[PDB]
Formats: sequence, structure tokens, C-alpha cells
Amino acid sequence: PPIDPLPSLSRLMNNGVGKGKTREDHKQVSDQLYSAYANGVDIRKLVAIIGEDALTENDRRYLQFADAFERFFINQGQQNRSIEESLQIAWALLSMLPQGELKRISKDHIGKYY
Amino acid sequence: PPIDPLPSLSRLMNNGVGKGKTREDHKQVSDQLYSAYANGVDIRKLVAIIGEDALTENDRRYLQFADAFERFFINQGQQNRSIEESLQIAWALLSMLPQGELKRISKDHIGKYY
Amino acid sequence: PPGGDMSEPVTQSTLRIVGAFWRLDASLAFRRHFPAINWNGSYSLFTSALDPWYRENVAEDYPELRDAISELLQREAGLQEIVQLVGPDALQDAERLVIEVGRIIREDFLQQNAYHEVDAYCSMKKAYGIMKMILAFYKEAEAAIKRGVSIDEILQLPVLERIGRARYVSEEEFPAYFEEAMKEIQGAFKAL
Amino acid sequence: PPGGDMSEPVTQSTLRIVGAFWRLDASLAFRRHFPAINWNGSYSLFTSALDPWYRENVAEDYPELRDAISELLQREAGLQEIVQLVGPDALQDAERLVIEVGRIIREDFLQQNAYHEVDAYCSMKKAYGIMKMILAFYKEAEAAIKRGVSIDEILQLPVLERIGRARYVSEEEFPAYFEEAMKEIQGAFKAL
Amino acid sequence: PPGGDMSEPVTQSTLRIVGAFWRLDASLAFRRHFPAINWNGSYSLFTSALDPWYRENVAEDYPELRDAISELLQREAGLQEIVQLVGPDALQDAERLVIEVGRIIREDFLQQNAYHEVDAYCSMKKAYGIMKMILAFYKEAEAAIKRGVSIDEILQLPVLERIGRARYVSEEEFPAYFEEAMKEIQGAFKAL
Amino acid sequence: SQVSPTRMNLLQRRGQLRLAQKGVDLLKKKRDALVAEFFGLVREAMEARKALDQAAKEAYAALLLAQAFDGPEVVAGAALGVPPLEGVEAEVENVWGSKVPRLKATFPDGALLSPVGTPAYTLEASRAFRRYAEALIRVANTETRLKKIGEEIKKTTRRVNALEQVVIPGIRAQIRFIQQVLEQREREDTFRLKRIKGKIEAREAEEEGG
Repeated sequence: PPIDPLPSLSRLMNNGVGKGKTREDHKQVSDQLYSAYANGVDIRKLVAIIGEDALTENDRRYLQFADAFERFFINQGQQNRSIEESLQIAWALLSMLPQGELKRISKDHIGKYY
Repeated sequence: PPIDPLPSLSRLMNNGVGKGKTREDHKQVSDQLYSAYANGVDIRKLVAIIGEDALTENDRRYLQFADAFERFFINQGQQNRSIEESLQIAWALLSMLPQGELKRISKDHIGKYY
Repeated sequence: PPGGDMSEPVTQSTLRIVGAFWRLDASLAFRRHFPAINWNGSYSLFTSALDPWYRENVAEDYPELRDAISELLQREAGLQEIVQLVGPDALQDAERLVIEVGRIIREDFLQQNAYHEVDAYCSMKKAYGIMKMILAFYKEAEAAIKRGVSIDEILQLPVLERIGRARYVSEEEFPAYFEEAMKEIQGAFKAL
Repeated sequence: PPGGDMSEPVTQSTLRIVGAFWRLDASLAFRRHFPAINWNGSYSLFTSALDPWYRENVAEDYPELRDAISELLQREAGLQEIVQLVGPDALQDAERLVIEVGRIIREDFLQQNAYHEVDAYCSMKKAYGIMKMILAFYKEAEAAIKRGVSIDEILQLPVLERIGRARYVSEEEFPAYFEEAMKEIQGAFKAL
Repeated sequence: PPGGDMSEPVTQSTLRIVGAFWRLDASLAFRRHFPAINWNGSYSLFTSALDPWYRENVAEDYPELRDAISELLQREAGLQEIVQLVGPDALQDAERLVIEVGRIIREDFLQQNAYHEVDAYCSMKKAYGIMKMILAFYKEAEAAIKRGVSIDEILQLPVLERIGRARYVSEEEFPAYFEEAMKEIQGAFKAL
Repeated sequence: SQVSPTRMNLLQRRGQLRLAQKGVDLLKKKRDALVAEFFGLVREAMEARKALDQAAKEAYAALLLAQAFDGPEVVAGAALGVPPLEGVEAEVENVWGSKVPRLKATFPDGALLSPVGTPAYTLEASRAFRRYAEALIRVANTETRLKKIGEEIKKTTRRVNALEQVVIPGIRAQIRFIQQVLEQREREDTFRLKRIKGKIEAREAEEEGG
């Protein structure tokens, strides 16, 4: 379904769920993909408006993040998912990205799943 | 007190005063300050339009006529000021632009008030 | 619209929850478009139940060829905004790729006249043909530019003119016309 | 204007039926330009019926000269626009030409002192005189500056200042500048 | 209000009648440093008439601290933007000074937790010394750059840590921690 | 005078904001990239420069009177060792402010092909030629970059000024005007609507009171 970046937000999202009720790592995963998705939307068209006369590794990788984030994460067809399978997708895509661009999830949660 | 009479209109300003009803140079220094100061703030507009400068040597004087009018004249606390103390010292702040041929003043209060 | 606004009830309640919407402007239709459609502002609310019939009757790759034309036609809006912003002034190959492509799509393909039978009137093979003509040339431009072939020199080809002569051609002739032109595409592109 | 727009009926009655109309602005009023006439929302229909009485009493060298002042501020408009898009350092000698003609046409021709009553009343004598002063400057200045004399230097010359006294002058002090400065304009500006 | 608009009755009425507006920003909130009060979008016209009664009952230099210290945020707001894009080390030692003090204001005097009840309990005496220390640390920062003291060792002083442990006690350990904490600033810019 | 529509246009001025408000979001960290990497080239520029400057002048300045007629000798004997007209390697380069040409000072310069003068100072002076050609390339690409970033800066800074003055608050304030006058029209609606009702109730009160 088409859901925006920063324009979209649900006022309650952690007072109906806790840790181990929707998984424990969920806590900080839920505020990763907000700040992590929202960053690719800033160069999701700017790759030739910033020319080929300045181009950096970090933001480039953040274009490829987006394409796989909209394909795989947002859309999942009419195929059914559960909490645990919908969590899998998130981790996998973030695995391209280094540890140094992950900042909203703790090393504890990373020591569970990557 | 902050005072900006950039879009102001003083309907009368030479009636109800004259020369000797207040001071001699009251009637002359009325319009003077207005446009001297005005054209200070004006510069800061067109400098930034074309790169970060656009200023001339006939700008460096009008420029500083807006600093000189700034915290020296506009800022005052709540300290009573006579019409004498105001106009007297106004003419030493009218010594930042070359005197004698001024926009509204001519040589009739120049050599009398420095 | 009765108020000039389309935020008014009667518009949304049965005239915009409809099966198709095409918006129009005044300077839109004045250039050479009659009846006009917008390039961006036109969406289709029911198409996902009309795909069977299109696949079988027309062409089996037809729901593929219309989504891939619209894709450019509407992504162009991306650039439209930056115009009215600071303005793009970074001429780059992948830049001017979208720009000029889409432009001709509005100049010759949205410019149709309901006054002639060579600017309009379409049957399966004509509607099929034209829509693949552009795609191909665009496709071949994508891999052209990538090597280092300037968009200037792509523009001054005779194949630009063929798309310009794909709105003055009859339906009858259309068959053999298209069969000859597919060779002029692959020749004047891959080779460079 | 109630709304500050003339779209309200209490304001469009002098623009419902046509005649003359003048445009007076707040922004002009602030520096204390009296009158505040602007040539961006004023027209007149007594420009097709005062032409007879002009060349009957006034002068026949008037139906042309008056116009030749309006073109001055016509061409200032086109450029003023571009002054605000990019500064006076992007624009050339010939650009700034009609700009600082424009300057004297307003500094000393849109401001008239309300404490000198010999500028609150004018006559044709006051008219035609100072219209002909500018005629010269232009026509000369087009050749003067073509010799590569940059507008910077012509700003420092005394030649501007002398013509600029025209809002502090009387009408009995009118033959003081009439004949005198006439020769000095066409004279010592093409040598110096 | 539904937008944040002033053209709705409720807002543009309250706005004069009630003299204070306390805007919190969403960004200022999300990092976990409370309060999240956006200062350029807050105001209290009350403060004027209370300045007598503040210093009278609370503490003598209490007003003197607030008004003075607020200049930090002002020269930091337009500093972060894109002027320290290149790191603070490539800027002047007077424009560095702003983030050196900046540490203590942002980890001490603006960081608080609604999860920890030993820091959220605050009172006059605790807040007063915190704001106070950051005056006495600017007075010593600026004497550091006048002597050419390195910005490596001032950012690693024990002095900063001495503030941090005194926001984790409510007001009990605060008096004894002010005895030690104050004089520590005094002998850590004098130990270098 | 000339004034735009007020309900057709309603739809466009809401969309003004979607284009504007979002538009300027991304404008910020855009120009920041190019100016960020620029710095690198400015610092790095002086690297070779400082090094090769002082050994360039070294031999140069210690010869003038022994020679000054062997200018002739080195150019003559040279086999395409100095191109006097258009010897440069001009480069085409696309950047923000269109095709600006750049170029590098790459031409043959030569090293120890000079005779006469002072036996030691000559040889040395000819070896110095490397430290002209080579060094000048540095500045050939860093100073030219300087001019490209001129464009960027001008067009850029122009938009900041504008935005913060005429643009942002102006397109804001337009809505207000629009809104309030259309809303105000509906004053007249209600007062009439009232009076329309008064007629419906009166007419039925000339059936139940007269």
C-alpha cells in the first residue's frame, strides 16, 4: 500500500506491544526504518541534479537501499505475512548497509539478528 | 526600543515645527535620516542576489550609515532625550557621508552643525 | 467543474471516483492537442480488470508496453518541480535522456487531432506499433548515452523525424511502415 | 480599494467605463514622491483628442516628445525585472543606459516639493523645456558611451547635477536653465 | 488548531490576550533530551514585569544568568546550519568557543528523562547552579582561547563530568556537589 | 488592473506549497555535496605547488646576463619542445552552470636541453622546466573549479535571499487573502438564508396568525 516517509506516522505504536510480544528487537527496529527509509528519499531522483562531478559512497548506497525497500519491504504482494516474516525483510536489506550507518538499533539487538 | 519606519508615512513633519519653534536643523534633518538609513538596508538586499557582494565605494558609506543609525541612535533604553541632544549629535552621524551636498540638505546647516 | 474548483462535492461523488480521469489546462490544448490529456494529472482508476482482454485480443505484452511508456511520461514531473525550484543547469547525459524523450511524447503522441484519420483513428496493430516505436528508440538511447554519445547528435538523426512522421500515417499503411522502421532504429543506434 | 484590488464594485467604476486612470502606490509615497503615478496600471484616452489642441497652441514638437519620454520608462521595466534576478554587474553599459536616465525621470521628475509652491504649479513652459534637456542626453549618450566611456565615470561628472535642479527651481528662474544648460549638454559631455 | 494556522478565530484572539506561547518541536523531541521546547517559536511577554520579583525572592544574579546565557542558542542556530559543515577545527577560535560551552548546555542543562525520577525532580537551587556554572565556564573558555589553550584538552576536562553527576541527584547531593563542582572549573583551566 | 482567478487558482496555490515546501527540503543538502568535496581540492592543491615552486625559481633567477640571446638557441634546437599557439590540452566539462571548458597545462616542456650560459646554472634552469609545466596543471584544475563554483554560489545565494524575502511568506499570505474573502462571501449567504426562512415561516403565519 503507498505509505509516505516523514509525512506518515501512527500516534500510538508502543503501548499495545512490548518486547517479546512482537519480538524484542522490534523496539529500536521500528525507529530505524523511519530515519533509514527517509534518508533515501533525498536522492531518489537526485543523481544527475548533483551531477557526476561529486558523488559519495554513503548516499549512493542509500539509493540502492530505497529501491529494495519499496520493492521488498513495503510491497509484499497479496501474500500473507506475520510479524516474524515481516521482521526478516527489514534485517536482510539493512545487511548491505555497514554497522556505521546503523545507529538507531543497539549492538544487543544486532547480536541477535543482523 | 525597536523602531523600523521602513514602510512608514509621516503626513506632516514641517508643520507644527519650523525653525526656532524647535531647532533650525530640525526642518532639514527630517527627510535626511530617512533616505540615508533607508538606502543602507537596500544594499544588503542586492549584494546577496549576485553572489555575496555587489557593493561599491558609494555603498560602503551608506552601508555604515545603517550601523551608525542602529545601536547608536535607535537603541537608547528608557532614557529621556531632548530635541537638542538628538539633532545636535545627529549631524556627527551625518559626518559618515560627505557633507555639503546632501540629498535634502544643502549648505545652510552644514557649517553650523557638525 | 461548476465552481472552477474540483474540490466541490459533485465532482468527487461521481465525476472523479469514475473509471478514468484526464485533467486539462487552457494552454495545454492551444498548442496542437485536441482532444488533449494531461501528462501528469491523469491516472486510471480501473485497469486491473481490463488486462485479460487486452492480453488476448490486442497483444500479449500490451499491459507491459503501456506501463513502460507512462513510467517516463509521469516521472518527468520529478524534473518539472526542480525547474520551478533553482532550475537544473547540470547538463548530464542521464539528465537530458528523460527530458528530450518525454518531450517528444508530448509533442507528437499526446498531440493528436480528431480532425484527420492519419492523426487519429487506431486499430490494434496501429495502437500496438506506435507505442513500441518510442520505447525501442528510448531503450537504444539508454545504452547509447552510457558509452559517451551526446544527446545533441541523437537529436540531429533522421529517426527523430520518423516518430515525427508517425502521426501523418494511415492505419492501412501502418503495418508495412512499422516493419521498415524497426531496422532504421537498430542501425542508427547500436552502431554508434 | 476595500480589498486593495479593484475587483470590488466600489472601485471598478473608473475602470468599468473607460477614460483615464492613474495609479498611485504606497511604495512611492514612502520616500515622499508626489505624485505617485506609475506606468504599470495607468492608461488615458485623451491621447487621441488633445493631439489637435497641442499642435494648435502648445507645440507640434510635443506629440512626439512626450511619447519619447514614456519609452524611457518602457525599457526601464524590461530591465528592472532582470536587476532583481541578477545584479548590475551582470548587465552592461548599454543596459544601465536607460536605467540611469530613468533615475533622473523619477528622482527629479516624480518628486516635486510640497513646500515649494513653484513645483505644485507648472505650465507648458516648465514642460517642454525639461523634456528637451533629456532628449539631448540620450541621443548624445548613445555615442558618448560607444566610445567605451563606462557609466561609472559619467556618474561622477558635474553634468548630471546641473540638470538635476528642477524641484527647487521657480518659474521666474525658468530662463536660468532653459537656454544655458541646453548648449552644455550637447557640448561639454562629448569632448569630456 | 488543525494546521497551526492564525486565520482561525481561537488562535489570533488567545495570541494577544494570553501572553505566552510554548511551541515544542518534533525534531527537538525525537533524540531523548527533554524539554523539547523550540525557542524561536516560543515567547513569554510576562518575563518583563516579573524581572523585579524574580531577583527579589529567588537569587540576586538569577535574571542576569537567563538573559545572558540564551545568546548561546542564537549563535549556535545559525552556526550548525552549513557554516560548520567543514568541521569546527577549520573555523576561528572564537567561532569554536560556541560548541565548547555547547556541550555543557546540551548534555547538562537541556538533557533530562521522564523515565528517571531523580533527575526530573528539579527545583530553583538545582537549575540555578547549572545555568550558573555554564557562565563561569564561558568566562574560563574565552580566557582559554586568549592564552591559546588547545580544544583537545578543554573537551576532556573532569569539569564537564562534574556537572553530569549533579543532575542524577534531585537536590540533596546538589549542595555538596556545588561546593566541589564550582571550584573544580576554577582549577582545571589553571591546571593546564 | 490584472488579477488572477480566485477559485480556479485556489487548486494551484495549495499545490504551490507541495512543490515549494518539499522542493526546498532537498535543495539544502544538495549544494552541500559539491561544496563539501570542493574543499578537498583546494587544500590538496598546494601540496606539489610549495614543493616545486622554490626549485623552479632556483636556477631561473641566477641566470639572465650570461645568456639573453640563447632564448633563440633553446627554441630553435628543440624538436616540438614548446608549442607557442594552442598547445594546451583543453578539456570539456559539464557542471552546474552548463559546459564550462577546463584544461590542464600539458605540453612538452623539456629538461636539460639548453647549452651556453653559465655551465651549472643553465642545466639546472632547463631541468626546472618540469616544475613549470607540472605545477601549473595544479592551478589549472583548482582555479578553474573556482570559477565553476562561482556559478553555483551566484544562482544558489540568489535563491536563499529571494526565498527568505519575497517567496515563502508571500505565497503563504496569498492563501489567507483567498480564504478570508471566499469565507466572507458566505456572510451574505447566511443573512439572506435567514430572511428566506423568515418568508417560509411568515407565509405559513398568514395561515396561522393572519
